[PDB]
Amino acid sequence: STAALDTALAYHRAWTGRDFDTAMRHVAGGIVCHAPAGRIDGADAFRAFMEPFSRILVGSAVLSAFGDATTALLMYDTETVPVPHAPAAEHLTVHDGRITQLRIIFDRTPFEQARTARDEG
Amino acid sequence: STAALDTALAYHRAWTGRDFDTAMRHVAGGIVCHAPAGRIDGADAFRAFMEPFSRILVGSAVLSAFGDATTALLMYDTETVPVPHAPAAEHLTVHDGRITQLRIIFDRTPFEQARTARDEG
Repeated sequence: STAALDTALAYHRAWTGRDFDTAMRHVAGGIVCHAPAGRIDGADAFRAFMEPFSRILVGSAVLSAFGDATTALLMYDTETVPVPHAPAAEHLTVHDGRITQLRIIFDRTPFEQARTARDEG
Repeated sequence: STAALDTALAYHRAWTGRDFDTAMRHVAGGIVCHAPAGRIDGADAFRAFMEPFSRILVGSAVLSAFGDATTALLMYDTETVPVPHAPAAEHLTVHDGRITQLRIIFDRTPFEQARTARDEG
């Protein structure tokens, strides 16, 4: 069974393509997201986090992706204006086609450095 | 085939247990490592990066791990003194029992925040 990975990649494709209503089809109402800045609960808060993220992306590529019947693990590169390469990894739990847990890891430092450098000159 | 994942987890176990000579058995002489601060080439430079890292770890747990014949993907939590939880994800390429490429993602921000806060009071 490929179910969880198929859901993870369908979500990822829609999210990176800024087709958010489609991406949110794959998100459980009670999703728990653990992200570098902290914990997010519920599809509404999740959307408020994911949507601005997708809109700073200007390219991406999946580097590695695996899963089984209920979990998936993937790593992808992203391109942004301030940071040329900002790779991320995600661990997803999926039940009946919906992501119920999502842990995402990426390095915030390059963004903070770009943002402080711009703002102080 | 589980070869790449078996190598990845054997490396991980030894590295987190501070058994570095054993961990380095699983590292190719010409390893290419892509880490948050940049690219590292060769087992000597890799050791100079991994060893100090292991020695700030005071606990860890594998959250997810998958692989096939030549690549593996894993995500693990770590505990440190300045940062209670610093999870990382690794994408490994493995040939004939040796890691020849390693991309690792973790968020440097909490460390930098702890380090600046300590040093300025």
